[PDB]
Amino acid sequence: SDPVRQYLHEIGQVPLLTLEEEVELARKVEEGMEAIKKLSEITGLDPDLIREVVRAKILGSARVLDPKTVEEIDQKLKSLPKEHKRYLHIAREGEAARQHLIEANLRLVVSIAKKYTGRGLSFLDLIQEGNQGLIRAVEKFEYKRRFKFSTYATWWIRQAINRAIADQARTIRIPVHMVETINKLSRTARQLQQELGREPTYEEIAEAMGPGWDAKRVEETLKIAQEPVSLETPIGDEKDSFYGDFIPDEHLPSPVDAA
Amino acid sequence: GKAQFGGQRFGEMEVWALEAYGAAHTLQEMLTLKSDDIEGRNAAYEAIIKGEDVPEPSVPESFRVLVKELQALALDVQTLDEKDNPVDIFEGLASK
Amino acid sequence: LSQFKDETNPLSSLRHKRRISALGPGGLTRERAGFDVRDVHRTHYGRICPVETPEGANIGLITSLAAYARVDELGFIRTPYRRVVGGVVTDEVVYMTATEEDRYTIAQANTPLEGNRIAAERVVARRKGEPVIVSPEEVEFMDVSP
Amino acid sequence: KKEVRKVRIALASPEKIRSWSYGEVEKPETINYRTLKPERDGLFDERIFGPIKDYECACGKYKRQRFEGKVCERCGVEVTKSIVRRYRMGHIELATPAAHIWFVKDVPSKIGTLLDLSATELEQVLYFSKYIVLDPKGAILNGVPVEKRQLLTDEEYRELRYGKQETYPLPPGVDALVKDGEEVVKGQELAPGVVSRLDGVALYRFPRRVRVEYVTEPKDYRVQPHMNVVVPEGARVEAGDKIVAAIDPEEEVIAEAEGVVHLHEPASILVVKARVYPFEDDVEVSTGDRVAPGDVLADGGKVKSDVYGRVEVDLVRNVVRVVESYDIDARMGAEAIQQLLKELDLEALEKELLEEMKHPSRARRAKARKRLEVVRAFLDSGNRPEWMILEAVPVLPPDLRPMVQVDGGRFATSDLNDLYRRLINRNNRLKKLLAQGAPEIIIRNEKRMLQEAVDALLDNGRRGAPVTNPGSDRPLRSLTDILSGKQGRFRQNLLGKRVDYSGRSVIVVGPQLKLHQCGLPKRMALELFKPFLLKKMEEKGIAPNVKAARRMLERQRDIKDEVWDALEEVIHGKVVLLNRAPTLHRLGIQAFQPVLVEGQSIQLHPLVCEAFNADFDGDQMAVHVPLSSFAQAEARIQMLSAHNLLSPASGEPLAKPSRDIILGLYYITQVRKEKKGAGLEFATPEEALAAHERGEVALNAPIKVAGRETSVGRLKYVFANPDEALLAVAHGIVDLQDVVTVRYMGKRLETSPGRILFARIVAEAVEDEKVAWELIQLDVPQEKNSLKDLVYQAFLRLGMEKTARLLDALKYYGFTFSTTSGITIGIDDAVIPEEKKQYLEEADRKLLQIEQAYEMGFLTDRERYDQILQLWTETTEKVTQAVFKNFEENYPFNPLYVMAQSGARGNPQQIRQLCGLRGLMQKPSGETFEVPVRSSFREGLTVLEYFISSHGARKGGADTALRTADSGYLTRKLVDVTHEIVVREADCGTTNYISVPLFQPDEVTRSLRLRKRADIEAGLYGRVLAREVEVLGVRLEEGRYLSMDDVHLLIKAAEAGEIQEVPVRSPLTCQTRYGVCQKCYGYDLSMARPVSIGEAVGIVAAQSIGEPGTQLTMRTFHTGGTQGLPRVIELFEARRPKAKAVISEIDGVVRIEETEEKLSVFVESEGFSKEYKLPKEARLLVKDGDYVEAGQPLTRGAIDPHQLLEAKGPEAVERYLVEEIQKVYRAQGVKLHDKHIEIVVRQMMKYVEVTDPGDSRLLEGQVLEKWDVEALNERLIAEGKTPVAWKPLLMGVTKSALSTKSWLSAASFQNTTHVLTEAAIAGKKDELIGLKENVILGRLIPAGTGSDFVRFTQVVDQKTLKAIEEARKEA
DNA sequence: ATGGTTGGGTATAATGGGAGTCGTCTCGGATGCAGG
DNA sequence: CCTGCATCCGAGAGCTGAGGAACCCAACCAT
Ligand SMILES: Nc1nc2c(ncn2[C@@H]2O[C@H](COP(=O)(O)OP(=O)(O)OP(=O)(O)O)[C@@H](O)[C@H]2O)c(=O)[nH]1
Ligand SMILES: Nc1ccn([C@@H]2O[C@H](COP(=O)(O)CP(=O)(O)OP(=O)(O)O)[C@@H](O)[C@H]2O)c(=O)n1
Ligand SMILES: [Mg+2]
Ligand SMILES: [Mg+2]
Ligand SMILES: [Mg+2]
Ligand SMILES: [Mg+2]
Ligand SMILES: [Zn+2]
Ligand SMILES: [Zn+2]
Repeated sequence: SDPVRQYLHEIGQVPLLTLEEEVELARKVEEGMEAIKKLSEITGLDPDLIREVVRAKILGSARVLDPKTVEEIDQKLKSLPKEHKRYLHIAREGEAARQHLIEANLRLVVSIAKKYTGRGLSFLDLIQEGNQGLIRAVEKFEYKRRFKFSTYATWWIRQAINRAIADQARTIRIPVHMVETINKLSRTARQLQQELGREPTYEEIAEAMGPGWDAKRVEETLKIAQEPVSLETPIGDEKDSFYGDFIPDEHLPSPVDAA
Repeated sequence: GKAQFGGQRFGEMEVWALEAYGAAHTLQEMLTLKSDDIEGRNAAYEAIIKGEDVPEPSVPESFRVLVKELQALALDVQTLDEKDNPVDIFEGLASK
Repeated sequence: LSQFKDETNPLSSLRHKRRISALGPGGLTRERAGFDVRDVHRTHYGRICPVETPEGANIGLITSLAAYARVDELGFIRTPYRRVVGGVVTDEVVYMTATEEDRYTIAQANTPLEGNRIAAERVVARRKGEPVIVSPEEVEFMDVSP
Repeated sequence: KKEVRKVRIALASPEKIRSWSYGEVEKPETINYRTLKPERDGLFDERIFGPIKDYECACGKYKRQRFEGKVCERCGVEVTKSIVRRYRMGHIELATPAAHIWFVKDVPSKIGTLLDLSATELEQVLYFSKYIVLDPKGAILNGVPVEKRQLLTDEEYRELRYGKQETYPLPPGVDALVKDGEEVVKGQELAPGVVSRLDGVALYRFPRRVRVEYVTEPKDYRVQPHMNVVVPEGARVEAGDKIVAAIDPEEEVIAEAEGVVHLHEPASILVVKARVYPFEDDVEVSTGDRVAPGDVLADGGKVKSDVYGRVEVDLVRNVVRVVESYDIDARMGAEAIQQLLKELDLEALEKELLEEMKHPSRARRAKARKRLEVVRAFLDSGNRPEWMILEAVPVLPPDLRPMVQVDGGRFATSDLNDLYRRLINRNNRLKKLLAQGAPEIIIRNEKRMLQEAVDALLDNGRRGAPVTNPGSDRPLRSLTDILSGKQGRFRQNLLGKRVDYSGRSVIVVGPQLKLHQCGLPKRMALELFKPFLLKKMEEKGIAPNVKAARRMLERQRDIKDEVWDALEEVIHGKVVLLNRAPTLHRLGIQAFQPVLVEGQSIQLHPLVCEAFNADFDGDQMAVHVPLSSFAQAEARIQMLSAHNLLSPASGEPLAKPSRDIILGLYYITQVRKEKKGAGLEFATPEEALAAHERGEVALNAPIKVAGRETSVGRLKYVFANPDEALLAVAHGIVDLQDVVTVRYMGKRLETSPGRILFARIVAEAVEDEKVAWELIQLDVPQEKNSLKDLVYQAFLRLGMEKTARLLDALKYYGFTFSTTSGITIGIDDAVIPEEKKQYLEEADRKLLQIEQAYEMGFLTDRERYDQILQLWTETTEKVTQAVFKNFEENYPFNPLYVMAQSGARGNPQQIRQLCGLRGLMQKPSGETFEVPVRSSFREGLTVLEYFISSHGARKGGADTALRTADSGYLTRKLVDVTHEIVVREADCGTTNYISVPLFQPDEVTRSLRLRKRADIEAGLYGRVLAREVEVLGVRLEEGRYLSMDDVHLLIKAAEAGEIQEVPVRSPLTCQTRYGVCQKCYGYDLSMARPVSIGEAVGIVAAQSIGEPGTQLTMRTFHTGGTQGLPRVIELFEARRPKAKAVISEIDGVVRIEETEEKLSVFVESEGFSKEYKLPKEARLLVKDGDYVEAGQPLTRGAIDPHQLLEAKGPEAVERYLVEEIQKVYRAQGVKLHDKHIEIVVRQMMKYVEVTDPGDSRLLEGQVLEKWDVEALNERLIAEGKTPVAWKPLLMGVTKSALSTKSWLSAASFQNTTHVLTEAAIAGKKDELIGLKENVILGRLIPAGTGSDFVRFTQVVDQKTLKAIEEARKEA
């Protein structure tokens, strides 16, 4: 078992990149995107559809839009006289380069994500969201600026991880902005406690937050931030009493009321 | 519990004692009209305060909970009659 | 191990403060505990009461500290003994662990005395928990009290 | 509404799962954090599961009824009952298929057995660690072609699917030794420190420098990593063309004139294994295209491929390269497993396995049989194997996983909501990654996580670490944990419940009550009978309506005094049920008529305390109210305490005098003995009277007058009738204990007035003087056993009503006489005999001698220890004898002696500990201290002796604590194995029977000895005679129920040598299906009459066996100077003993051959001879030149039941099991009939194994019920086919219970996952035959008043029947 | 028409984890390895 | 080729009562 070591092994089974290979792959991806848009202009079809069919042909039969239409469009692309099959070639090469770049940079995602444990998401969920951010960064990277890929990719990986944490960490979903409000309130209260030598009051937290903040608003914000408890929480030393055994039902009418 | 105005537990061994006595109707009353036959317990209370005798019991709610939870494990549990045709215990409230 | 204090009367709280538990975080499991952990070991003499324990499924897993016993800095229970020198009982009191106690012959606290001298030919004693009969010359320590 | 007759369980197809659901759950949102309302398409959506409010949509456009079946257009919520939120399911559509863990992790795996894959291989494929091959497409691995169902590692699949290539770095300042595009053979060095490993072409990767001539002289250009080289190696360039392209135009390299291009100092070299094809114009195939040999690549077909591979087109070198790789289709995970399962043809596999069954090897035969079991289950049920893989996951209705708001404004929720949220999150992320064309590693990881999420939802913690909520260690409760266990749905909510109309309170003794009465507190009864009370107050004028009466009763100070009289009116004639936990047997619940009392305690009759096992140091009881007329009738006729006077386990009285009642009756019926006279001789009675007047002779001294024994009291006081004697007692003339002469029933009895008073008490209680005179034993003191015999005889001769009246009279008079008798306990009552001192001094001498014999060498350590132990044991026995002799001779009326002799309280061991000495004590290891405790409890122990006894006290306490759980577990197993056995008919018509033996072989193997009276009574009383018997000039006909007098007659005839065994009907030979018949069961032991048809005898048997074990079988153990419960458990589970004896396999004669190194026993018969080699230290029960039958033991120890079944037969093993189980209960003084053990054993011997299928569709080695194989054989014989050959089996109670046909009972018993998986695979149907299934469904059990034999009875009066008859005659 | 909520982007470079568990006793089957 | 025998894994272990860790900007649907 232990899927973390399994994934780490699969990750380390791919060699890292040097500057030459990384810049070569990024350039190949950029030229592939340019070739894709040129091909779309030549054939008159949508860039998205042509990108999808080219990616399907690159990934092959292993990855399961249907074979009929993709084969039709792939043959229509083979109908180009010359100087356009070249664009098709650069498109395919750029897609292969995109795949290779993502695979090679998968380790930075793990290195970043190992610092966000213990915040309501498991390690592998954090890794997968970081992978999504990495794919975004590969999509948006620009090698002309002579910047190392990790420099640009770290921002997108962090954005993906934080958005995932704010979106999927609570049983009751809270909007992103108000999650940031809760986190800011917690940080403010913690620093106030550190300075005061005791737990602050709602008035002091309101004053420290700034304008537009009073004790009632702080109370409401702390009220909504409560997480639900488990109906299966054990009660007592023995494993025979749970929490939900003490909670009556108020919806269904009682026999007295029905009579 | 007394703090929750609760009832006493009629556990497995009490059911065994009732079975050993051959008290079939008493045991069925404990299982349905007094625990979780909702329609049954409502009708029993109404009949007792009206002066009549308690009516016949129905399926306990706990069996319906069991059926629904077995369905959640992707198991098809069906109640059939003497001709192996399905009988609906949910009163048509769970069929599209 | 942090328990709602029992305070029905003063003795209830005093009893609660002297409780010793084999259970808890990092301890034995009641359903898994066998017979060896619940026994009255011979080294419990003077350190853990052989009588006071729960009657149900916790019998032997919760016990009480004996009246004269003291827990040291290393966490081992010690009990006191009077030093007997040449058949004469002194007032020097030594607190021993079970390991040190296993080394000596210890006489009973009801041994007859004339002044502070063992006035009996035959003395009931313990040697590594074994009841033995010895002469007063072989006695090295003596119980303080029942 | 049709009635439910069967329950079927089966597998659910994805179509079935999707037809169940009311919509797809697509979002992990539960409720809106602000409005607390369900979110759209989440786990609580009203559009899927139903409205929160009754007949009201979410938005509120519709808020009334008769909108049923109307879905609001604005909100999409159907207008109907809100209760549908606990019935309607949802579903989740998985992006990729996932496997149901129940069919993977349930050993042996169903999927693995169907596909012939091991557990390890299934784990590797399912969790994405290995590929499995489907359509190999002619690929080659290590020179061997790949085949279907082959497992490939990552490297193996990578080389087969993409090719081979290695890139080698080149250090700066070191140049390669080969050109670009040149082939390399393994070992060809490309650098002074670099040697290639794989054959194929070598290509440059980022050459650092470029050399270009100029038409010639050379020149160099350094190339930095941020720029690329466009020109290929070894090609001409023109003036104005760019060579090394760069980001910046001013950094580009453009040759000034013509020249060639060469590349030097490569950054790395990439060696591949591929084919090379140069071209000059447009190509056909692009990069990423896989081709076969002889395909068109470029030049309009001029170049063609020679190998399979993947195409890469290099435009710099204008060449197409075919990397050698294949198009093998190997998959991972549940998609691959489902693909394999969909292709499986079950009939061809069945034929192949049927052919495999004929292999000579038995291991291969077992493997084929196990596979055919699953294959045939799938073929018969109609399920498809691919349905074991989940495509749509069902979602439980929200009201069964509630999100409730606690009274404090917080929320509480189930773990299923978190599990569903994790599953939905991972599914959505997988869909997003798939639509985004992610690499294969990320998709593999996400699919693995999805499989784990489904596993956690279905069965958490079964594989890997269980899922826990963040910040907490507690595992989440999954659906499996909900279903199974002691806290699961089955055992906690279906087989037992909490009930209405119940209460509980402390119990108090009720000496003034009758046997059918209990004292019930007034407040308890007001709450318990509240609706009846409301109706009664309505009938009167206390309240105008029911609501007013309820409001009145709500407030304590608002209650009037007429409501109490109304309450007395309400409960008139009704009964309540009293129950004390634990309910070990059925007499733990009893029906009593309530008497309303002031106070808060329930008053309990003294005579039911033994049936309840209740005393009065804080015990509590529960009160239940049966509601309907049927329930009240059942409680009053079947459960009333005054109707249950005999024990169902043994047939002995269970309501009987005890404690103070016994004490008082014994005190008044014991006569005085005096020694002042002491056997003097007198000639005439006047002289005896004169000597008594002088004071020389006491009144009760045994003197001799005129040559005959008598006393002064017998001559002095002659009374004309009992009234005169009791008048003399009331005047102080004589005591109740003085022996006088009374004329009674026309006979001059020499007896005491107390015995005459006791006779009058009985005669007046039963209202018949002659029968009462016949019942009692006049000339003995009344103690426990004589009083029990009196109660049993009164029952037999008069009935339960008169027996209950007699019981109440005996209770009253016993209490009255023990109050005034003067019984008390002082310290001087523990009399110390003088002999004890002597016995100690003698011991002190003998001990010395032992030490001497040890000092001089004649004794070793072990022998000296044994001698000391034996000496102290004998001294303890002597002191016990001396104590009891001293009591008998000197103090016949002593309180301890009276208590122990009458049976009221105590046994000799405790009295010895009080008076004589405590004795030897055992160390915690189980060995005995050398020095005993020589003091008693009266003298007082010393500190050391007390500490020595503490070890035994603690050991006894811990033994009780363990034995309780073990015995409860045994009782539950027995109930599960016997619960369906009911008395279903009058007679099965069988002619088989069993023979109860009246003699047993001796211990020392001397000869046959008559059995104990109790054993024969337990084996014979109440049984039906199988054949006619003729003993002592009395003919007992066939079909006669054996009463206790008949049993005594049979014992008397056995003692005269006329009979050796009795043939009786038994449950072991009954042919009734699903139960027994009336004749084969015999008496209802609690009624001393034939059993009624419809009685649940299996439950009674289980309770009768289990109740004694709970405490009796090895109560407070007293630490004073293989076996027990484990032996019974071993016998019932049919386990092979550790000290298993050796039993002769066949008949023969015995020849013992012992050598200096080995010992052996030979059994030699006229046909064959066998040899048994056993360890030399073993003990033999056989002598040389002896005759031994088949199965006869040759060694001391426990006999393996399976070996006995193989050797001797099924009747032999049944007899052995019954006898060996009864031995343990007899050792503890427990009386229990053989019927119950025979019921359980008949269940244990229920199955057969097929050895030869004959002309049937059975398989060899298949285990099935004996009834089924018998019916199949009967059909085959009728139709003219070869019979099925079978052999009997023996399995334990656990395995026999788990092998039952009903899946509901087995699932509710134990091992729920296995039972449910097997039943679902087979499509099993439950016929609801036993009691557990009907209890689970809340149905009327088929026993007692629910039996088909009695439940259709009608009742009608004469006038109505006449009217109906006339109506029939008219038409 | 106003807050409430949702989506996109930030550019030096960063590239394989962490808490943990060792005081249960049995039994029955499944399974791989030793021998002939 | 057969067989038995260590080895390992999983499911059991009485009832009742009481007990509680970034921020910013810009647009878009809801009401
Ligand atoms: N069913 C059942 N009855 C019990 C149990 N323990 C005690 N009893 C009954 O309750 C009576 C009084 O119990 P005691 O041991 O005196 O006291 P308690 O009420 O259990 O409470 P404490 O000793 O204060 O812990 C006993 O004599 C038994 O009849 C138990 O675990 N189960
Ligand atoms: N865990 C438990 C503890 C107790 N019980 C039940 O309560 C009773 C208490 O006996 P007890 O211990 O009060 C008898 P004791 O005073 O020693 O007996 P004596 O006067 O006859 O000599 C037991 O017999 C069981 O029925 C239980 O079911 N589970
Ligand atoms: Mg107690
Ligand atoms: Mg008692
Ligand atoms: Mg009691
Ligand atoms: Mg006279
Ligand atoms: Zn609506
Ligand atoms: Zn029969």
